Order: sequence, then structure tokens, then C-alpha cells
Amino acid sequence: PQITLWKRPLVTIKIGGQLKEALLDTGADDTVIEEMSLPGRWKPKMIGGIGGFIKVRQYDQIIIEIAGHKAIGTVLVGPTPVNIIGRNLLTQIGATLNF
Amino acid sequence: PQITLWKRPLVTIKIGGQLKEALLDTGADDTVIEEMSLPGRWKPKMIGGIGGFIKVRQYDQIIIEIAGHKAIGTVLVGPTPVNIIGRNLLTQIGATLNF
Ligand SMILES: COC(=O)N[C@@H]1CO[C@@H]2C[C@H](OC(=O)N[C@@H](Cc3ccccc3)[C@H](O)CN(CC(C)C)S(=O)(=O)c3ccc(OC)cc3)C[C@H]12
Ligand SMILES: [Cl-]
Ligand SMILES: [Cl-]
Ligand SMILES: [Cl-]
Ligand SMILES: [Cl-]
Ligand code: NA
Ligand code: NA
Repeated sequence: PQITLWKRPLVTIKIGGQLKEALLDTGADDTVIEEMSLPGRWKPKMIGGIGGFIKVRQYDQIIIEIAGHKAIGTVLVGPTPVNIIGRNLLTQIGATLNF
Repeated sequence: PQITLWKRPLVTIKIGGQLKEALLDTGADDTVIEEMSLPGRWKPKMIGGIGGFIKVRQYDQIIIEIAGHKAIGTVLVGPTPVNIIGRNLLTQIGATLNF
């Protein structure tokens, strides 16, 4: 698809058997999802942005479906205000910025 | 151009005659720049990012060039960790997300 940016670029994702709404975020290096459980091992990480840092759990090799397109990669889980699909997964679905 | 997302989508901007680096950020509603002086009056605004909310200075109708494209619109000034071009100016330069 071609998504214009008059409004927030929200899409439906499937992660851990759950449907969620998430923001396609070119300014995010990583993918950060609100608290949920995911299977497998994880390790703690700190990520920072406007407002400062939050502690998250880093899960590797997690499959997501993003607007119908499957990807795999690292997902960070923690107290993010918004679910964010960052570049680590946007690349996998072939997303580009065009102007 | 067509910008892929394997690296951060950093571009050169020009504001107040000065070149700066900024991130093209589809997850940002608003454009937020590090401390600098801009002309005119400002208005207060709070913005909420991943670590919580910060105070910024809102300057309206600021001339800004983004990757060679001319925009005139609102710029927020405050303690952001990187200069971010948000949707208010991405729309002015004609940017879309495509996959
Ligand atoms: C509901 O809250 C809002 O809608 N806030 C507003 C949305 O737009 C206004 C400007 C600010 O936007 C953001 O902070 N946007 C966030 C992504 C974002 C968006 C929204 C909330 C938190 C984080 C960014 O797109 C991604 N961020 C990085 C940039 C600040 C460099 S981030 O979320 O902090 C971030 C940081 C690290 C990371 O992986 C390492 C992944 C993401 C905040 C306000
Ligand atoms: Cl919106
Ligand atoms: Cl990854
Ligand atoms: Cl590619
Ligand atoms: Cl504007
Ligand atoms: Na894993
Ligand atoms: Na002004």
C-alpha cells in the first residue's frame, strides 16, 4: 500500500496470538510493544526517547504479522505509551519513505 | 527519493540559515528540534514520548528546508535527543510510506 501521513500510520499487527494496533514508526530503531507475555528467553534493556528512558524486556526471534506481512525479529516489551513498529521490522516488510 | 530503513532516515535540514541533521519520523505528529533561537513568539506545548512528557516551545510558520524541499510550518523546540521531522512537515514535502 501507499500510506499518506495526514494521520497517524496505524496498522493492525498480530503478535503472540493477539491482535494489536501499532504505529509504523521510521524514527524508531526497534519495535516496542505494551506489556504482554511472549514465549522464550528475554533480557532487560533500557531505551530512551523524548521524556527519558524506560526499562523493557528484549525478546529475540519473535514473529509478527504487520498489516498482513510476516516478519521476524527482536521485540521490546514494556511501558510504552503506543505500540511502535520500528525499523528492525519495517525493513522486513519492504517499507520505504518516498517523496 | 525512495529511502529504505536499514539505517536511520537522516537528512539535512536548513532552518535559520543553519544546516542541521534530522530524522524523518512517521511516528512523530510534530517536528521537534534541539535548542536554537527562532524568530517571533512562541506558545507552550507538552509532548509525550516514550519516557514521558516534556515541555517545548511552539513556534508557528517557520521556514524550514528538508532534504531540499521547502516547508513552512510549526517547529517545536526543546530537549529532544535528536532533531525529528514529524508528520506536520512530512506532509508538506509530499512524503508517504510504501510497502
Ligand atoms: C500518545 O503519545 C503521543 O501520541 N505523543 C505524540 C506523538 O508525536 C508527538 C511528538 C513525540 O513523538 C514521539 O516521541 N514519537 C516516537 C514514537 C512515540 C509516539 C507516541 C508516544 C510515544 C512514542 C518516535 O517516533 C520514536 N522514538 C524515537 C525518537 C524520539 C527519536 S521512541 O519512541 O522514543 C523510540 C526509542 C528507541 C527505540 O528503539 C531503541 C524505539 C523508539 C510525542 C508526541
Ligand atoms: Cl491521527
Ligand atoms: Cl531484529
Ligand atoms: Cl530493501
Ligand atoms: Cl505545521
Ligand atoms: Na526468543
Ligand atoms: Na511564528
